[PDB]
Amino acid sequence: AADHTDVLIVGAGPTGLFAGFYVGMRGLSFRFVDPLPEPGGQLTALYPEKYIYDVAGFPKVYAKDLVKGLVEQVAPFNPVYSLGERAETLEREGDLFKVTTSQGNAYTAKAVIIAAGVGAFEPRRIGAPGEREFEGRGVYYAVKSKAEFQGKRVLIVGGGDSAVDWALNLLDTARRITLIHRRPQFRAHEASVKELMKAHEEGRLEVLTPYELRRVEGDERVRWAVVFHNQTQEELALEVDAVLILAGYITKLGPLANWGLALEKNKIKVDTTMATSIPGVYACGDIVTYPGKLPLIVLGFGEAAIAANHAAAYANPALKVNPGHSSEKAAPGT
Amino acid sequence: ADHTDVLIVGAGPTGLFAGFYVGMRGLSFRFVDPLPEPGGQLTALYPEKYIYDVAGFPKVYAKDLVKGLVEQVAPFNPVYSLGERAETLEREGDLFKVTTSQGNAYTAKAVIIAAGVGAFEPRRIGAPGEREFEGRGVYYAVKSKAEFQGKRVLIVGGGDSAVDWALNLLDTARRITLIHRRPQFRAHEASVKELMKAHEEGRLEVLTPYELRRVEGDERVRWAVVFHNQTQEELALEVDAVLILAGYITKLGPLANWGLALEKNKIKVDTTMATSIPGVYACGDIVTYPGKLPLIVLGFGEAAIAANHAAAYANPALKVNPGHSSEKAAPGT
Ligand SMILES: Cc1cc2nc3c(=O)[nH]c(=O)nc-3n(C[C@H](O)[C@H](O)[C@H](O)COP(=O)(O)OP(=O)(O)OC[C@H]3O[C@@H](n4cnc5c(N)ncnc54)[C@H](O)[C@@H]3O)c2cc1C
Ligand SMILES: Cc1cc2nc3c(=O)[nH]c(=O)nc-3n(C[C@H](O)[C@H](O)[C@H](O)COP(=O)(O)OP(=O)(O)OC[C@H]3O[C@@H](n4cnc5c(N)ncnc54)[C@H](O)[C@@H]3O)c2cc1C
Repeated sequence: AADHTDVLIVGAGPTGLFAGFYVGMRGLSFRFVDPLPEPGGQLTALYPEKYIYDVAGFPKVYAKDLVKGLVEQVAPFNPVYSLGERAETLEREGDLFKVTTSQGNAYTAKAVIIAAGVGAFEPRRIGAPGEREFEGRGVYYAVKSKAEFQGKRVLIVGGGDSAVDWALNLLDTARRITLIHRRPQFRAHEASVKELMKAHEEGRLEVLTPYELRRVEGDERVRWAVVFHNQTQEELALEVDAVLILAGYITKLGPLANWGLALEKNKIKVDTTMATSIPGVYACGDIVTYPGKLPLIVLGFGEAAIAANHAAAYANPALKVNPGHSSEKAAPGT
Repeated sequence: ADHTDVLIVGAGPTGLFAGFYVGMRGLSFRFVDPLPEPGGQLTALYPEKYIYDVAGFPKVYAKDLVKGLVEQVAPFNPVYSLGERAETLEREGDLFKVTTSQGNAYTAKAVIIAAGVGAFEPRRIGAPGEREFEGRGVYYAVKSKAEFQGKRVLIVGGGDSAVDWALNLLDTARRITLIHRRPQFRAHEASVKELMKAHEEGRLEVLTPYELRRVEGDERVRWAVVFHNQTQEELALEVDAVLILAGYITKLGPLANWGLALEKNKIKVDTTMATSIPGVYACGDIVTYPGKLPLIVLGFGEAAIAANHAAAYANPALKVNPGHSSEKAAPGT
């Protein structure tokens, strides 16, 4: 896979999404690359269920709903979402930039916007014997396709908003679902939770709390999983074909430290036009640093607007940086 | 009271958000703006239009974004000192003193300048008698309908404001005469059609392209002279009121006398949004730096930076970084 776009954006968190929106507003093509399986960054991975109060114009808005808003806002420009992939290398070849992903893919772009946040997200492991051994052979950390779980007996581990959703989404395809969580309350939206417990009572699936994963067993592939009551230590052996670990994602500075960027305390140094030390490469959001920089969504959006328009002008010299009043233009997409 | 921790010049979108954040840091604040309502350019210039590049809003009417910001600021009991313009900015020890066009004097520990492109003020025609009878028959806004109940009114202007009020006073005034210096009105198309319908029905006089020559009166307005700006033909109209709704203009004005380091009428700021004067921060269209763009979304970011740094300036016990709002109590309680 070597697709090309005018601009490639590292990170599909809130700032990356808005940057993509503006790149789209300037008439350019753009691709989002992020190891997280969906858009939203920290909002989606760490607190989708919580209200945010300091985003301009929203007296109150759920992190999950803000993401939905941003996704819908970028949609008219038909973005290319290359999620589930981490940007490993950033190289310049002639008039283009080449980025190779953790999936072996090689995308190119005329300009690059780095909205990497505090680092690349990756599934957190449970640490149970057999978990690591059977990864790829019955142990999963993401659902790439529901067919992968067709007629399968599945054990889902997790208590976050993501585990709740996948348990429900799979009732549609899995033979049997069993979900364990270390405590009674889930950190997911109340409605979704009520929907899950309803399915439990209906016998559509099985929810066990407070339970944790002791170990995964198999031969050539997963055959069983042993879970345990974290208080009484009583164990339960479940016959399963797959173990879907959805215990959240964690961040690591990662690859971006190897791109030859001017950094300061693991943050990307930028001037006021959001340009990094490398020409044609811009940044915005939690990943940048400058005097007065605050790790806030509201500032991240403003930084994205700046990065996107300067990157746009860099990728297409026929464009001025200032975009003009959106209110005086045709609705996005036309 | 007369004092607040921070005084914010301008109640536009960036001023409002800056106010919100100062509030979030537990400080008192006051907005000073000649406009009677908050909103700045969105309120004064394009309230009915959809905005598409405000983060998180696939589309939002300018007027609605303003009401969202006002509701967002509300819980921190803002002091809305609207209807007055900041004329002077002085510092006495550890206080900043601001006197307004209304003779008032306000004080604060820190100031945020969110002046946009200048102070808004109704556009004047410049006709003899216009300024003379202002407040005695000549108006630049509609306080209420009863103000024009049963009166003969000459309305001047060709935008949404002039057209809407001419239509909205038809059942209030004894007679309305609407004039505009251009042949065509430039208000919403639906409004223009309604105006033409009312005119065709004989509900009011509409004269274009006409202008105000002069306003006459004794202790109040009694007559007005208007003229066709092509044929130069004049017409004397017997009226009890002259309602001028010809739009707004902005004036850098007093801001050029505050001692701030400017650059082409714009306030120079560093990345923390501090101006050349310690204790004075700025944000929005009024500031300048490489890469600055006249966008609302960027103005909000600049306002967050100025509000938090201004707050730390007013209360040195506060850390500039406010921390996550989502991990604190909802605004207000
Ligand atoms: C619990 C919590 C509560 C918060 N509450 C608030 C609040 O109320 N208000 C507020 O303003 N802020 C809040 N924040 C901060 C806010 O979440 C961040 O400011 C915001 O997420 C930054 O957005 P971003 O797009 O810059 O980066 P992020 O959302 O962090 O997204 C960066 C993305 O880029 C990806 N990425 C990184 N490196 C690579 C690579 N090499 N290749 C590909 N992809 C990569 C990541 O996987 C990630 O998805 C909170 C944070 C937390 C943890
Ligand atoms: C999608 C989009 C569409 C846009 N469309 C338009 C458009 O159609 N037309 C347009 O003109 N702009 C447009 N803009 C620009 C936008 O309106 C401005 O960027 C924004 O209004 C700036 O906000 P502000 O708070 O900095 O200042 P402003 O909204 O200009 O507000 C400044 C306020 O401070 C007050 N003030 C100034 N000096 C003083 C003083 N000395 N004492 C007291 N009060 C004072 C003013 O009276 C005013 O109310 C658009 C922007 C975007 C992102």
